[PDB]
Amino acid sequence: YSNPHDQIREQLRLTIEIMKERQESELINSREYGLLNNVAPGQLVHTRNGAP
Amino acid sequence: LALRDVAARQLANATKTVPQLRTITPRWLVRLLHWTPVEAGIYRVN
Repeated sequence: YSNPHDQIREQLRLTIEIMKERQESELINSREYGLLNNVAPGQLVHTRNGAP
Repeated sequence: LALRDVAARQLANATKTVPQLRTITPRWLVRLLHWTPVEAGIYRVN
């Protein structure tokens, strides 16, 4: 079933898309690296009334 | 008495055939059919 679309290439393409989404989520949320966990004391600000 | 055949045969290369498969047939039907390629595994006969 690889006409006119390469089946392996589509499976790999989609797989890499999902992995790139997971990579962005890890750059934000990872426990080892990850911006939301590597924030220094004094750089954490709180909203005065909830809304931004 | 001289050199014997069984002893002299230890120096000789035997001619080995490929393994003979007795269930091989000429498979005439495959050779007589016309073969149509189907590029994506689906053949719809309208």
